[PDB]
Formats: sequence, C-alpha cells, structure tokens
Amino acid sequence: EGTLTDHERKYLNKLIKRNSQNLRSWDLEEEVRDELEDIQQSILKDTVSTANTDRSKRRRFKRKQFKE
Amino acid sequence: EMVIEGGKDRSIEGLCWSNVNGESLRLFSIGGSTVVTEWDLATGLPLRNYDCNSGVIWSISINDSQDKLSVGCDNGTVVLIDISGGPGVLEHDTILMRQEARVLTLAWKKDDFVIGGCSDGRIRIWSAQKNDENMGRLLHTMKVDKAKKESTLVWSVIYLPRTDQIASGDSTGSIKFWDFQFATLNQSFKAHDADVLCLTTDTDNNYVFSAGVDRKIFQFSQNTNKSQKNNRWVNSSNRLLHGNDIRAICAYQSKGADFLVSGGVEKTLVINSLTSFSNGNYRKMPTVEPYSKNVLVNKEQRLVVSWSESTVKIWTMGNYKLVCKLTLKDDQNISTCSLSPDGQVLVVGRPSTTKVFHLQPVGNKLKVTKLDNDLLLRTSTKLVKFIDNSKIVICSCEDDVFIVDLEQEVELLEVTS
Amino acid sequence: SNYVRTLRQIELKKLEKGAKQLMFKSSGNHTIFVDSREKMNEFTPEKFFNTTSEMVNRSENRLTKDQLAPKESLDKKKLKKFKQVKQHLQRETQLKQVQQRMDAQRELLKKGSKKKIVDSSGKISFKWKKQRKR
Amino acid sequence: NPKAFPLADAALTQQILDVVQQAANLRQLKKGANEATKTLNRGISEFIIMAADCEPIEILLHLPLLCEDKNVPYVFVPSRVALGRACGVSRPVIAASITTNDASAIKTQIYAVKDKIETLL
Amino acid sequence: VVIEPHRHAGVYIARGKEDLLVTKNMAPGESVYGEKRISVKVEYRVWNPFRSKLAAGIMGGLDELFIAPGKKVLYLGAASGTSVSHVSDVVGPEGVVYAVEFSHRPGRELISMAKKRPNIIPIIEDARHPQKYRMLIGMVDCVFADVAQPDQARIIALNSHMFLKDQGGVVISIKANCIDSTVDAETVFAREVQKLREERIKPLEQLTLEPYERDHCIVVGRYMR
Amino acid sequence: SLAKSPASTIQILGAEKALFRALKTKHDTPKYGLLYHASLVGQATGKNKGK
Amino acid sequence: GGLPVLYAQETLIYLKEHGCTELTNVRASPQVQNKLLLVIGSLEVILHSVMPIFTFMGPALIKNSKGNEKEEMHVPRHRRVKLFSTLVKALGSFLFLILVNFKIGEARILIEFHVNEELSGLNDLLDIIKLLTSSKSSSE
Amino acid sequence: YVLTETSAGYALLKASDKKIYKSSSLIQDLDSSDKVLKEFKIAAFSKFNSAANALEEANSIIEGKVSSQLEKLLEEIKKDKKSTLIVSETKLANAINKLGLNFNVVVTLDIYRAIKEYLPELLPGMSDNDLSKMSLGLAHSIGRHKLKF
Amino acid sequence: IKTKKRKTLKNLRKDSVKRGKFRVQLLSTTQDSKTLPPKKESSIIRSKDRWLNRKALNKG
Repeated sequence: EGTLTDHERKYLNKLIKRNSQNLRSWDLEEEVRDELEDIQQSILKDTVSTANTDRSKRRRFKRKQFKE
Repeated sequence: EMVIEGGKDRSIEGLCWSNVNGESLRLFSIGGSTVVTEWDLATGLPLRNYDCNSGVIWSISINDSQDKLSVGCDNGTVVLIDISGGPGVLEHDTILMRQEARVLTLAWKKDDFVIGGCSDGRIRIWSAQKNDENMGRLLHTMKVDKAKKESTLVWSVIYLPRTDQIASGDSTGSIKFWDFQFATLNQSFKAHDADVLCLTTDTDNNYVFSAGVDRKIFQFSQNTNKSQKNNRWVNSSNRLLHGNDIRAICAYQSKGADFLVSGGVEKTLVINSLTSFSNGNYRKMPTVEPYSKNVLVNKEQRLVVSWSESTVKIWTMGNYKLVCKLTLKDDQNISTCSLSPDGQVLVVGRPSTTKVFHLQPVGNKLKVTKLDNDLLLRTSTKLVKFIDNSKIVICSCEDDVFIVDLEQEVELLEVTS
Repeated sequence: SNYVRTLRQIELKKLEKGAKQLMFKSSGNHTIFVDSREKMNEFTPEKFFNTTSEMVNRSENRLTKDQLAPKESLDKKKLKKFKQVKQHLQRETQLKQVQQRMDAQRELLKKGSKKKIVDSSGKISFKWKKQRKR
Repeated sequence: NPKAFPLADAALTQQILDVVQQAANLRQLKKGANEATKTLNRGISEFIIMAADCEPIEILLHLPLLCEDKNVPYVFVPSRVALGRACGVSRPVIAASITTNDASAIKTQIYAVKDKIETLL
Repeated sequence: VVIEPHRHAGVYIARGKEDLLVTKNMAPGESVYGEKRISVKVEYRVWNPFRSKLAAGIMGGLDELFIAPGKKVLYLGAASGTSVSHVSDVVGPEGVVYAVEFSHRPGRELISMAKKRPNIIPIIEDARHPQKYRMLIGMVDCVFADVAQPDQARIIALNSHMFLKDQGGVVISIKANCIDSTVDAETVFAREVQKLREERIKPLEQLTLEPYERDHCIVVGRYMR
Repeated sequence: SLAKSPASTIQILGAEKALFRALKTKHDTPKYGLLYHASLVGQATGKNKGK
Repeated sequence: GGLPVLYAQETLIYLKEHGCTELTNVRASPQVQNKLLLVIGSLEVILHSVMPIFTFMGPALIKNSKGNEKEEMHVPRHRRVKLFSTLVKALGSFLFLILVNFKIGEARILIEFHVNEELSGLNDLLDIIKLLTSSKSSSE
Repeated sequence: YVLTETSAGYALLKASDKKIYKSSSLIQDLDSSDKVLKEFKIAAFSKFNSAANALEEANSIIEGKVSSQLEKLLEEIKKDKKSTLIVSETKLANAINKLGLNFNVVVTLDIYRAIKEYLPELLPGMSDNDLSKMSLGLAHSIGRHKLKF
Repeated sequence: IKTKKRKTLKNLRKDSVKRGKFRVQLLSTTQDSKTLPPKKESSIIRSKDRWLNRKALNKG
C-alpha cells in the first residue's frame, strides 16, 4: 500500500526476470518441442475419436437438407 | 384494440392463447430463434421471454384446459412447459423422446397425447401424460408418401375429437386423415395442388377446412348419417378468393356468429362462414385500418411526416419535393411520431425510449439535430400531440401525462374493474 | 491367435497405464467477456494477463507479477517416454493387423457353403450364402 | 420393465434391426451378454443392442454401467426373440455388440444409426 | 519431481523428468482411482484432464478461478465422484466441498470416498430441489456445474441464487451435444452465456478445452444479486 | 465389481498365472479357475467337469 | 425493550434520563441495553462513566461502540480505567490502540503479576508505531 | 416483529428478525445485509433441536425432504402461536402443509440467504466447523439411507 | 467516401476483436432486450420461405 517503486520497481523487475528464467529453464525445449507436440497431438488424435464426431455432425446436418 | 409492433430481427411465426377460466389471458409467440415470448395483457409488452432448453422453436400448441404448452424445436426435440399460476410463471417439466427430423406442428388430443408433424415426411405421436408410467415417449410413427425426386415435409397437423381422427396436410397437398387409435390412415385426398399450411374445424367435427399455398380454401364434410356411421368425409366444396397464398386460417362458432378467417403472404384478410362456406357470403377486409397512425401533416412549410417502423420520412408540398429521412436504428421499434406547431421539434416514439429532433429548414431540405432530454428518453411513451412549440405532452403506459422540454406531472384519475 | 490378442491387450494396458501418467499439451480456444467499447478498443493487454510478457504463450499454469516476484536430458528422457508410447501404439496397430488376418483364417473354416467372390482390388473378398444357423 | 431406460420405437427399432441384420450378414457382430461385455472391455464394439424382455432384466442391465463408463451407445429393443432372429441364430438373444472395421460395407449406415442412438442418449 | 504452485493453492505442477499436474492429499496412502503418487515425504495426486473436466480447465487457466483453499465449494456436477476428490485436495480441511448427485450408480462410490475423506459432504437428492436439501448446506462460497441434462443454466441459476452468496462465483462446463446437437459450438455457447447474463451472472470467460474433450466449453461468472 | 464381468472370467477367476503362462508359451489353457472347488464340478467326473 | 427500540428509532432520528438508562443497562437484553447506552453516549460524563463499569463486568459490535465511546472521550485517567477494565488480548489490543504509558504499565503489571507472555507481547508488534512502543516501554 | 423458521442441523430455528411483517419481506436487501447489521436485526429466539441421534435425524429428514409433519416441529409450532404473528416459512413445497395450521405464515428467499449466511457466526452460538461436522455427519448418516436402500 | 464510410461503419458495429491470443465480447441492453425481446434465426426462416418459394412449383 505504499507504492514506492523508485528502486523497488527495478528490484522487483530483476527478481521477476531471474525467477521467470529459473522457472522456465526446467520446463521444455523449443528445438525438439515441435516434434514432442506433434507426437502428443498424434497420440491425442488416436485416443480421441472426434473424427467420428465430425462425421456425426455431418450425418446430423444432412438430415435437415430437404433434398432440393 | 391493440397493435404490439416489433422492429427488425424478429418475427411471429406462431402464437397461442391461454385463458384459464376466471383469470387473465396470456398469449405466447415464437421468435425465429429458440425463445418463446409470453406477452402480457396489462399493457401489451412482454412479461416473459422464456428460453426452452433445446433446438430452435418452430411451432407451439396449447394443451387442453390450457395448462401445458408443447414447444417443437429444430434438432428434433419437443419440449413441454407447464403453466402453474398463470402470468409470468413457467416451468418446463419434460423433454419428450428425441428424433432427428425437425418438428413442424403440434396438437393435443386432450391432456393426454401430443401429435407432431415432422420434417422427414412423417407424423409422430407422443404420449404426454402424467399419472402414467409411459410419458415423454412416442407411441406411433405414421409415414406420408414422398415425391419421386423430392423430399416432402408435412406442414400442418390437427386433431378431430369426435370422429377420433387426425388431419394432416403436407408439402404434396395430400390431405390425409389418420385414425387415432390403431395409428392407421383412414382417407386421403390429393385435391390441393401445392403445399398445405393450415386447417381447422368446428365443435363436433362436422367439417374441416383446409388451405395452403394454392390460395384455395376448401371443405370436407362429415355431416350426414351415412358419413357419421361409416365415418366418411367428402370433398364437398372448394373456393379460391385470394391473391398469393394462405399461411394461416382459424375458425370460430357461436350462437351469434359462425365464421372463419384466413390470411396469407398477401397482406389481406378474408372472412367466410363455416356452415355456409359454399352457400353464404364473402367478406374481404382492407389491407390497413389505421387505428395506428403512420402519417401526420403540418401546415407550416406545407409538409408531411410518414413514419415506418424504426424509420421516418418527411417531405413538402410544392407539386412536391422530397426533403429528408431518418432511419434511427437506435430506435428499435416505432410508435407515434409528431411534429410541433411552427415546424420546429419532432418526437419519434418507442414504448420506453422516445427521441426528439429539432428540424431546421435550411432551404430546399431540412437539417436535423438531436436533443436529449433524459426524462423523455426513459419514460414510457405512447402518444404526443403538441399544444405548444417548446413543451411536449407525454402519454404513459402507466396511465400518466407529462409536460417536458424546457429546462412536469398531469395526474389522471382512478379506474374501476 | 490366442496369444496374439492377449499380448495385444498386455501392451494396450501398458499404453493406457503410460497415458494415465503422461501429460498432454493444451490448445482449446479462449474468450474473455467484456462490457463496453471503452474497455474493448484496447484489447485485454499483457496487464490483463497480469504477467511478464514471455510467460504468456502457455495455456497451462502461469502466474502473475504478484506471485512471480538438469541441462537437457530431462527433455531427452521425456522424448524417450513419448517415443515409447508411440512405438507401443504402432506395434499395437501392426500386431492387430496380423491378428485380424489370423482371425479371418480361423473364421474361414467353420461351416456353410460358398462360391468364391473376388473383387477388382486384388485382396480376396468374402461372400457366402444366407441362412439362419441351425 | 421401468428400469430398461433407453427403449426404442418402431422406426428406430426397425432401422437398428436392419443394420444388425446386415452386420450379421457380413459377420462382424457378437452375440450374447458376456461376449458383449468382452467387447466393451477390449473396446472393439461400436455399440450395443439389448433386449428389454429378459426375465429378470438384471441379467442384462449390468453392461449399461460399464457401457456408459466407456461411453458406448446402447439401446433396448422390446423382444429377445426378435433380435435373435435378427442376429441369425435360432435362439432368444439377450444382447449383441457390433464390432468395427473401417473397410466395412455397412459403415455409413452404422454411423447413421449410432448418431440416431446418441440423439436420445 | 519439483512442485510448482498455481495462483490457487491446491493445484500444482509436478515437473522434471516427467512434467504433469498434481494436487494435494486430504487422504494419505493411495491414489483412490489408480494414478501415480508423486513423493517429495509430501504426497501429490495426478488427475487426468481427460477423465476430469475441471482439470482440463486448469490446462485452460483463468484470470480468477473461484476455487481457493478456504473457499467453500458446491459441486452439482456429473454423478461420478472423481473430480470432487481433487476439489477437496485443492480446498484442504478448512474449506469444504458439497457434492450433490442424484443417480446413485456413482452415489455408492461417492459415499465410499467421502467416508475416508471428511472434506466432502454428499447430498443425494436431485440437482433441482435445493429447497429439499436446504438443511444440509449453508451459504456456499462457490459453485461448479457439470450437469448434462438440458436445463443447465436454469437449474444452476436456481442453485446459485439459493445457496451461493452475494458476489460469489460460478464455474460451469457447458456441453454442446447434451443440450443441443446439430447446432455449432460458439452458437450454443453464446446462447448459454446469453441466458446466464439474462440471469445477471456476469460472465468472465469461456473456453472450449478442445484436445482433452470435444465441444464442451467452460464458462465462469461473477455473481451479482 | 465382479457383477460387471463376463462369465468366461468367472470360469477362470482362480487359475490366473496358469492361464497367463499357458497363453505366454503357445500352450493350452486351464479350465477350472477357482471354481473347481464347487460341489457340482466336483461331482462331475472327467472333462465334462470342465464343461 | 419497547423503550430501547424507540431509542433506536430516536438514534436514527438529557443527562439525567441517560443516567437512569445507564442504570437500566447496569440492571441479550443487557447487551442491547449496553449498546443503547453507548448510542445515548454517541448521540455527557456521569452516564458514560457509569456505563464504563457496566461494560467492564459483562456483542463485538457493542465492543466497537465502546471503541466509539473511547474515541468520543483526564484522558490519561480514563485510559487507565479502560486499560484496567480490558487487562481478552483482542479487546486489550483494540482498546489500547483506541496513555501508552498506562498501556505498557498495565502490560508490565500483567506480565509481572504461564503461557501468556508472547501473547499480548505481540500486541506491541501489532500496534508498532514510530513512538508508541518505545515511549510506552520508557514510561512503564 | 416476526419469527422465522429455518432447519439448520437437526432443528427448527426460530430467528427473530425485528422488522415489519411486510417491509422485511419487501426490501430485504436495502436492509443492509451485513454481519453486525443483520445480526442485530435477526436475533436468536428459539432452536427446537431434538438430539444428535439418528432417530431425531430421521424425524428431521421426514420434516425436510417431505412436508413438515415432525412432532418436534409441532412442539416448536406451539411456542410462538399466540398472536397470529408473521412466522416466515422456509420450504415452498412444504408451504400448504405449513398453512394447514392456525398461524400467519409468510425475496423471502433473500432473507433466508441472509439468515443462512449469519447463522454459524452467532445465531445458535455454535461453531462453524462443528456445524459443518454435524452436517456432513447428517449427510453420511441418513441422507444416503433415506434415498438408497 | 462511400467505401471508406462503409468500412468505418464496419469499424463501429463490430464486437469480438481477435488480437493475438484470443477474442472478446461485448454485452446488450437488458431492459431493452426485455421489452423488445425476440431474436430471429434468419437462416432458418429463410430456408423455410425459400422452400416455400421452391424452384419446382409455379409461383409468379
């Protein structure tokens, strides 16, 4: 509630920079992360049969087409 | 006695009455999206916009003794709403058994069974009956014939109580009479040459009158002893007294009157009789009967204001000269419009949000400028008739009169019941 | 065949017990309700994300400034786990193909009488005569 | 049986008996309650038809539980002997699963009828 | 193997040689559904964003999600007692979750987990008569909804104006197909947001949580009396 | 939790490792499970006790 | 009861009758009468001084009204009376925050007169000001 | 000038909200629904709590999930019925059964919201954690047995 | 002036700006959407009246 921010702004910004670097330096790597996300999306597409839901939406939309 | 007008982005493609005996009426309309709108009768401005849970509503029917309301949506669903108390109060209690064709028209036998013509060329019947272990489910599915290379759609379905029948008209014209129990066809008539859209009857089902987009209203009769023993209907009479189409008919009987009324995509309205459809007279009404105004004139600068819905158009008298127009879409629907004496301030109305414009004659045309009084902008407005040029008389939908527009209250007395 | 379908479900439950412990990334699509144009003409900025503008491109656990104020072999072993799951699924599809072939070779010989029916593709088709099975 | 919850009617029961007839015609369905649960376990079955006529019905209604736990469609027809004649054996059949391959000659009507089942859940 | 805090204390990231999401334990010993326990001493339970629905909403994230470790939670929800265990694990022993389900096919497993977990209060009437379950609940500080039967907004509206306090918070998984198939995602979602703001719950956020399950969003809302 | 089981499993709910090893090597499965200690299959004599 | 509800209406809208009303508050009816005595004070020495002992012996809103009376209230003697009345620790800290000499004197008399040393020694860490704790310990 | 009935743990709590019989029903949120304010408005009057036994829990369950026919509810009914005063009724389905008695029963949902939010602070005097413990005990004890088999 | 003025009308009457990560949404007038409620699904009603004004039949 004081809002000093004279040098505390630079101190908190340097602390946020170092903490964000130390936190994000243990999660993932952008050199193999594309291949990892592609493998993850492929196994997710195998595990979720939402293409059957897309054919289902087509089959439930074709019933209201009136054959004009 | 009342016009409840709406602006753009809306239609009433179906409405229903409800009068439990001894209490107020309530009529219910169908917006083009999945809402039912229960309008009031205290002022003519809606007290509910209920959202039935499913689809997009096509048509609603009333239960017998007006207790429930069958609501036929687009995805296949038919939703049932209960009325427990009358005005404003609405609970739904069941969604019925779901199919894949779009529902088009519903009707009730009694408080027991609902009948729905769908969009596959089939007429379903569901059992909507409490105190019974078989509700929310369809009992039978009767099928109407298709075309050779065209999918047909049964539009209209009604019930026949005494001769225990249902009459179904479709997009081939084939008015087919099915029997209620045994779920079977009884008769067929391919006399209509277009898409049937509507049909009604009388009290003990001596007749049934149908119409659709062949602009022909025609009759079927069941009056004589042979017809009521064999349960037989004859294509008795036929009659074309229309211009383009029919999209609605209904009929009424009393001991003081016996007449039906029809209207279509043509804006006219016709009145025939039931017991003398071929025999008796024929009554056309005019296309407009302006208890609701749309035109005022004013003597100064010799000009005339004509307001459409959400719109106004002003022009002078020469020959003639077109002056100006205002499509104030921020005013969503219109009401009374009036221009002051000496041609200075005009009021465009709306039953909660009216506006006023100073119109300055700048020669060949009129320059418009807004002016924004807040009390004027949020009061409920029905009529303005302009004593002076500065002040403005305000009618209210709460039975009051105000005086505004120079920077208050005119009280009117009590009402019996 | 009787062993092939059981080893199929062995590595199926191995793949599912791997997937119940493995975590997948997150895409969706996002939407924030706003009220008027004075708040809308600025899109909801990095201050509405309330966080430092590098830890914004994740839909996962991300903090604000208030809560915000081992070399590569971790990710290499993670890719080993991902390739383990994907090779499990590929071996699943391969051995279920050979299991379907030997399933057809089992069910070819039960009972009935057929003329042979072959189509224009090259793989042999399957059409018998029709009767209830006594 | 009031506990036989999704029970069909004439149009949809006729459609599902036709498609189970074609599935037995090319022989990719399974006949029987425990075989239906086997297919539910190993994830092969596209959907389940059952008979709301079995005495008692709790010989059948266990597979609804794991069927909704594995989110498979499941329907009741009101006659065991009717879907037994449909599945093409000479016995009253209580339940039948329909398996799946994507090279199937009844694939599109299988998908149509399973969306028809899921429209009433 | 290292534990990262979210904005809400009770949801953590167990990341390292494997990276995933965990919660706390209001019951020690064992994963009650069959997942892995991360050990740090301190135990951590995975919860799959597939087999849960709120968990994938954490994989969506929020500016302010109304589940806090003192915030009393109501859970109309799906009938399974799976995700209420982790709502308990988030809220800790000082808050409390009230899980209300009607179909007693997972009512028995709900009773089974809630016997060994005193953080959960099991209500076993319908989700449509809080007038009937008044006396087992008082002034919850949040509600969550995962009902699929198609009067979602109206019945969580009645629950939220009977039991959720003033200026509280609602969080709903709005289904598409379980209320309206044949009509698209954002259409039925904007319809639901329309009827929510008609019921004067101020909406804050909707998102579809696509790769975890198909076409069911989550909407969240401040309450205004 | 055993109500939601096929009757095949209830035929073999005791002879687990014998069943799984007789799958593992391409050999022949058992036929009793735990159910062999029931009185009716005790009274049957032969391989009709497996039946 | 009825006279106290009418006094609440009058507070929404005299020293001798206030002294009789403080005697009646000395006689949750007494809690409402004590809050009514504080309302008669806030809406004036003898009745308020009689009300001080009447609040010394025997809700939290009436405690806040006692804080309102202490704010409306020589001052070292009255603060000595309030500190002798209040010295649990919550009311002690609030009535000390609302004579830091007499506050720390009451605290030292308590801590010199078993597990209540860190409690109400943390009352200083609660009411830590630029001169309050230091001048209080100095004057004690 | 009213008494209200609300069932809380095993009981019938008559809470005395000292306002008008119609204006406390009418305004009810401009009555400053705050802790001290609604605490001084809704004061504690009576709490017919039978026991902590499961038989008293059964009487409470029958009085709650069905219409009010509890003998303890009748004993609490014969405790303020001498002036035809405003007794604010809680349930809406047990309202006709509440009206079937010689009394004057009566946004009232919002005064019950206020009564519910300021119950466990002061209105029986009991504990927050103890009220939640009694409630979870009630739910695990007899809600599951009266729905289930 | 015509094209640019129509595009400024487009800039005015537009919600849901997709700026980077996601999009937004505005709200509506509550009392006005009460007194003049009904939204119309113009696609469904235009499919209805187009099938009524079918290609095959003879309207003139």
